[PDB]
Amino acid sequence: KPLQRYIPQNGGFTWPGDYLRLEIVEMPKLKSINIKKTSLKQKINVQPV
Amino acid sequence: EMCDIPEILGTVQEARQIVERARMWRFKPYGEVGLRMAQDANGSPVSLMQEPLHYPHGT
Amino acid sequence: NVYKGPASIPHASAEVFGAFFLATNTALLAHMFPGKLFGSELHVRKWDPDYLASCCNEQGMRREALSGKKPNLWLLGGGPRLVNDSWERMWWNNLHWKRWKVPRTGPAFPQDMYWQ
Amino acid sequence: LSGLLGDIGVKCTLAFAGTVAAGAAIVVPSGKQVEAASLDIYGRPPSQLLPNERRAAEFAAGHRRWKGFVDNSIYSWTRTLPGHDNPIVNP
Amino acid sequence: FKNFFSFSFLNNIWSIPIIIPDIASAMISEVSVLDGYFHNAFTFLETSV
Amino acid sequence: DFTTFEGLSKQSIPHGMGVMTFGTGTGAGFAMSQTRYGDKYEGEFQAGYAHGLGQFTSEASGEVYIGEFFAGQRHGCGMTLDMKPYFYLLERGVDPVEAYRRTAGAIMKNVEVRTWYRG
Amino acid sequence: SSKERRMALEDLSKWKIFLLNFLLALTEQSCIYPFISNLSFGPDASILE
Ligand SMILES: CCCCCCCCCCCC
Ligand SMILES: CCCCCCCCCCCC
Repeated sequence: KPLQRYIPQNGGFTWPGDYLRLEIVEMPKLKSINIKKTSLKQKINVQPV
Repeated sequence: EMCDIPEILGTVQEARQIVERARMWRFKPYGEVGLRMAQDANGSPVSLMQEPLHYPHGT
Repeated sequence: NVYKGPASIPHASAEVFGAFFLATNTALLAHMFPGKLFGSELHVRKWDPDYLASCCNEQGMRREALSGKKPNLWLLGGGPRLVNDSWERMWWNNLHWKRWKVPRTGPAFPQDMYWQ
Repeated sequence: LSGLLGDIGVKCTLAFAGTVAAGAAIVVPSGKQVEAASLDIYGRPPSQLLPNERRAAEFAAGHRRWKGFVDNSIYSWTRTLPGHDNPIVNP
Repeated sequence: FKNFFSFSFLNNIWSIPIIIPDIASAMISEVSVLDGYFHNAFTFLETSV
Repeated sequence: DFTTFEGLSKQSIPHGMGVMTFGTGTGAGFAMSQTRYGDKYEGEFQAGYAHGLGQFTSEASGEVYIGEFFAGQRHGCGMTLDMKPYFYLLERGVDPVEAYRRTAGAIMKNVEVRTWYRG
Repeated sequence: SSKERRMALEDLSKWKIFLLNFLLALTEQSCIYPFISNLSFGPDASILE
């Protein structure tokens, strides 16, 4: 496998302090109102913490 | 086996040589540490005299 | 004798194309061999911009100090930005100028000759 | 000169300039930064704010104006007509 | 465009003053006294001829 | 975390000789509680570890250690000095010669020589 | 130069000739034979010090 190299790199798309907070990650969001029978269309995978 | 005094003295004598030889990589002319950590009293960057061709101010 | 298009629209000769072709080939050949161009080489510039900036700053600071005032240092790229988050953002312009030192000066092609 | 208007590039430049002018006319705030944006987002007068904060307040005011315009002028007109069967992708 | 037209770019900053920190605020770990009579804090009066 | 390293490196890992200055956090295999902001280690590095011969200096506390290191911990013969009073007088506006004259004897008397096993 | 315009020189042509070289002297131009055009008869590295 190609070897990973750990060299720090300089800022891009943001100032050095922060990271990309508003990046979209595919993970379902749960509504507080109970849904009796409705598939989430995306399994939450590993359920336990 | 605990070191005796002559062994400790020799170890320190060689360690000082090692430190002196290692301290020659400390101020790379154009590097991130040199550009970002060499500052004056107010914290502003300073122009270190490390030009390969220019020796200013009678140096 | 042949039409060769209207005279209103400008035409380029063949001498210019030949000169361009020969110039490109000669530039590549001269860049490949530094020491063969009549014993000399080909240089893009005369003085490095950093050298000129350092000399000018030295002279200006000398003149200001001799005049009885605290000398100032002129930065390539721009001055600071009044911010309270991080040190890199405050001095981003000068750092941006200085971070291009190697690409600005050194050539992209290999300096020496291999396989010959 | 109509000769300038004949060329495509001049027409494109004029259209871009007109779009920019309309956008600036409809989104640029005036007096609403200190009144609404600045106090709401920082709770400080705009003058005391850092230069990078005043821009944020102005952007917030402009975005509020843009949303107000797009709701009260375009969407009311285009939504007075109800959902017209809402065509959907069949495949 | 406002900055370009209003001539407000003449207020840009290009120069900063350089102030030498004293030994108290300097790298005290580098300062060392040799023979009890000298030290490594070098400061000569520029060029004197 | 503003930890800085300057020296020889293989691939992308510190390797050979160099100087490392610690900021917030730690590095070079040292424990998280050993270092402070501004401390430095000068000497041999191997596979990112402070392995070999070196010197550890702490400007905040004054501890100076010279000697052997294994992995990221002191292991072998070493010499320890506590130059805290010298730095204390230096930071209070006293010229180096006067501070050295005041605090040379006490520092010289408290020089320690030790053998360390796994720290 | 390729179009080979030839005519008696007027003041405007002479000033164009002057201005071309005046503006060209302010840019970075290719130089042959370095290390000789940079020499100086003094204890310096160039003539600008
Ligand atoms: C050249 C394209 C832009 C020109 C018009 C500028 C629009 C903003 C003007 C604001 C005036 C208060
Ligand atoms: C490129 C934008 C700034 C150009 C300014 C050039 C002249 C600066 C003079 C400053 C005098 C205080």
